[PDB]
Amino acid sequence: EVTQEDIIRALASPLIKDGMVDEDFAEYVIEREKRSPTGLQVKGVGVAIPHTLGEYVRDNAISVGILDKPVNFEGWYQSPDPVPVRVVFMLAGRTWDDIVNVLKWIKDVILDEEFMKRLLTMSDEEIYRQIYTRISKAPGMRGIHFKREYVRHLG
Amino acid sequence: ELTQDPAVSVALGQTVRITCQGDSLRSYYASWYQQKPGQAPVLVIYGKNNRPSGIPDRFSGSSSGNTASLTITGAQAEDEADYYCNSRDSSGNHLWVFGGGTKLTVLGQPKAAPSVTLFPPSSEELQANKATLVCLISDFYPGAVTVAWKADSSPVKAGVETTTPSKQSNNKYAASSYLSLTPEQWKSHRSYSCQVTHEGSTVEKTVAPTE
Amino acid sequence: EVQLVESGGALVKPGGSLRLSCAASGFTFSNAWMSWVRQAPGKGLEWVGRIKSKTDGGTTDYAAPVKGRFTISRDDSKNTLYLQMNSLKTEDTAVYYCTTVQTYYDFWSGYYQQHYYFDYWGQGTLVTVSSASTKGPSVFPLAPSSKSTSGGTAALGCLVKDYFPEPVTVSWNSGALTSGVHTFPAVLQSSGLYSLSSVVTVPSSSLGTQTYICNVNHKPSNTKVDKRVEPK
Repeated sequence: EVTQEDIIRALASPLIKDGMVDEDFAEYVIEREKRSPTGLQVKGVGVAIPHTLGEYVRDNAISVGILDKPVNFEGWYQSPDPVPVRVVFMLAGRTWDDIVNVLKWIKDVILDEEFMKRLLTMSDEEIYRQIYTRISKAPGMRGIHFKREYVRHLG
Repeated sequence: ELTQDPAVSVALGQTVRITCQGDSLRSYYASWYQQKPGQAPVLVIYGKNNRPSGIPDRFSGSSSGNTASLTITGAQAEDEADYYCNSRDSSGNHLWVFGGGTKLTVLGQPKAAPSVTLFPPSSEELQANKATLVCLISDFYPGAVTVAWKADSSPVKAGVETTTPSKQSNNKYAASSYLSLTPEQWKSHRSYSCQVTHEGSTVEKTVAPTE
Repeated sequence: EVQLVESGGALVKPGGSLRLSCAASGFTFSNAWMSWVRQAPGKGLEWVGRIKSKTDGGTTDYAAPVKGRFTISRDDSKNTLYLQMNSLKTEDTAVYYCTTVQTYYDFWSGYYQQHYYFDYWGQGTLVTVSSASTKGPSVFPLAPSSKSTSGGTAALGCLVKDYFPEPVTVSWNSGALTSGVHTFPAVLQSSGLYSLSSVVTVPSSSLGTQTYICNVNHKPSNTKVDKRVEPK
């Protein structure tokens, strides 16, 4: 029932209403998600990182979506089968170095097996608290905005 | 710069490995492109081993040190084309350099005898002071054909323009031969013939001005 | 859905100028890096140049055999890419394609290099740099007789004779009839002019009723001929 475009637009809406991306941002992300897939498989649980290369970006932010039912994403690397994604990290990077820092931080946090197990059961407030604590401890992540309304379940 | 083998042969159904050599490939992935005879290049492999839109899973890419290899497993007749590699050359030489290209030949495919259609000069072309015999050759494999023209029963070299054989849509090959002459020469002889030799076999079509 | 159409291929004297255009559709042209690639007759692919998007500075880069003579510009409002070519030489005679440029980068490797590639290519337009003069084609019918049919099928075509330079495209019935159509590669006659033929295989029981028309398009002379092939 939940498509890729629905996920992209739902994760982009709070960034648009808070003034950190332009309106067309989502419409471009979808486009890039067709040409540059962002599907990742980390110990069964799938992860997607939709983002742009700085276009339509006013400030840095993360938008987290927790899919209760997996949605198929084309893999970052080639495979005969796609990736059943349950966790989506919408990335709004203004410069290339910000995008690289956020990508490295996401790579570091998705390998956390217990944290990825907790992400699929905690509420929005607890996910916000955990991700805020993990962002404050990262010296490369600070400068990226993260609010309570940047986390949502899509069931 | 990037270096490729100019020509590479492979048996139908077997696995081929066309390689690209260059120092820059030590720190940059290579992109591979397929160009069928008269068409435009298409992307087949980018990055480590990624395929776009609807490219068959027979195409795979790999990198080992200073070399990059496009691997076609289970070769088919439609793979008989030119393949080009691309990567960032050294540093500030240019920015993107293409390899010299590798011409892939798929050997053992079904052979076919050529179909020969010979058109005499049209009425409109004869109302003008011209006359051209058109010999059209299609649906043959391999793409090797010898054309010989005959007036009545004697060979004719002057006025013959023959194209090199070219691959068509169904992987077959086609070629054409033209014989330009004056309408006074056309009405002079009793017949004209286009002989096509292919794998020792000869197919000859004949036209006559008395028609 | 992504379509790139080149235009501007014509005959140009050595030392002359020429502007090639490429219309883009199916994607946001404003955010796409664009490139020009060229291929000489019987040779390999040669990257001509590249232009970025306005978000990344809109800067332009060219290849060494082109620096100082070629320029690449873009109109994002019209979704159009332009390649201006001055001080042209015979070596510049080639087919020019407009490609879009995408980028790729690793995630797990720890290194984040950007690797650009050309994923969407246009069909290309042919620029011929010669001191000869353009000549339009003469189109004649290759009508099917009762003695040259293949049973239920019959081959009928059009001869496109004495034209220069290339290319010449042929369709049949304004692009509708496509089953069994083959356009042969041209031949360079001794007079420097070109000639080709285009055949279509049709039902033999459809020669007196159906009307067949070959559409010959020769852009270097702005010529279009619609020759109706009649049965005899």
